Amino acid sequence: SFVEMVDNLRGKSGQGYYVEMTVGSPPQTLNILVDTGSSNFAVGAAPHPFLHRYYQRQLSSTYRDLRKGVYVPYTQGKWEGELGTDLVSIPHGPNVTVRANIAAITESDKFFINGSNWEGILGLAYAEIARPDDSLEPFFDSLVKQTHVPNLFSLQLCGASVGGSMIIGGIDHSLYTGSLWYTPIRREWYYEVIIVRVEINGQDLKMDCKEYNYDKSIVDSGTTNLRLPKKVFEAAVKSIKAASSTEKFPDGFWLGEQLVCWQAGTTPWNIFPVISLYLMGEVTNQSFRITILPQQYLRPVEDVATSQDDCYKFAISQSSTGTVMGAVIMEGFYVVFDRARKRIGFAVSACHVHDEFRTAAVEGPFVTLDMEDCGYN
Ligand SMILES: CCCCNC(=O)[C@H](C)C[C@H](O)[C@@H]1C[C@H](C)CCCCCCCC(=O)N[C@@H](C)C(=O)N1
Repeated sequence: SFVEMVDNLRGKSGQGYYVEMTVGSPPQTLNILVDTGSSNFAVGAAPHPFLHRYYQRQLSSTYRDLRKGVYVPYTQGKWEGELGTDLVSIPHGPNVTVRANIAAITESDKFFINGSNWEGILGLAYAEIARPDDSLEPFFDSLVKQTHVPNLFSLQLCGASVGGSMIIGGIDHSLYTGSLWYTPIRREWYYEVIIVRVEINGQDLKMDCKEYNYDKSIVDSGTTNLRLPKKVFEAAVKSIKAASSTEKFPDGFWLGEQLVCWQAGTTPWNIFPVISLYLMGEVTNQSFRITILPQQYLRPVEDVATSQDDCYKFAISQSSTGTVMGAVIMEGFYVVFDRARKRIGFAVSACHVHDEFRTAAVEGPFVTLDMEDCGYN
């Protein structure tokens, strides 16, 4: 019955993917951003200039107050609100209703996005990073505990105004090609993984692999960019600059501050390298790789002035809290969050954006010694 969940995600480029949900009795319809980088379910519950609608607790006969405040800070944006519970369902999801924790957002800062079309957030990671503490059961944990929905979900994020699929409770084999390759979930808090090697156009970065996971490496559908630790970010930019040196860039480009343009249909894709991220595999000394095309990390932006050119922003940015494999990474793949088996699977997506001479790929097996030493402690 997973066909009913195909294409249940929508969004605007760079503003997150959202799924339709209902909260309360009678059901109140809201668009909810799907965020594997957090663990709180929260909805706008008060007027806001960027919200077209919001959760009205007074209108729901099943709302229960928890008499507890909550605050959640993200990499960018934060909100505070009032905790409670209510009945929740997903129209284009499993035919079930659960009572879940809901944070009613009463104040926020740089969280809601003007014209994004979403009014709340669905944190899909584990209780350990839920606020105020890990006793606030996350939505998916409630879903699994109260229903027969199996303990896994998959995300197919399709780039260029954006769409995709969140298959709740399973894997839809019509959505990917080739084989699924699995990497262990290192610890159940974020969806934390271990990167064991990085190559750019086939050349190893030759860094200590701990640098790739310095702090941690996570998979986050709610982050646009590929975010890399300082040292790794500098090495990658140096390599990408060198490969594309024949062209001129405002250099504010490499910081994401300025966009670059080219005459329509003349973008020199060939001069931007592919990036291969090798992930720890399921068996001893085995890994696999996922390869990213420049069409993934050069995010297209509509030039509001002379719509005569193809303009792009550099979607690789520096981090101080570890690697984040955001939408730039996920959009090329079908990603399985196999919570039951503590693993994350990657396969080439059926909605992969590919050029004419290169192809995004998930390839294995590879042999990699001492993968355990790549995790940071
Ligand atoms: C409290 C512990 C959990 C905290 N988790 C996080 O902060 C994760 C890593 C980031 C979240 O996914 C947050 C989620 C944000 C609020 C909402 C999504 C907005 C759409 C895309 C916005 C552009 C973007 O790329 N935002 C990143 C920087 C971001 O902060 N992402």
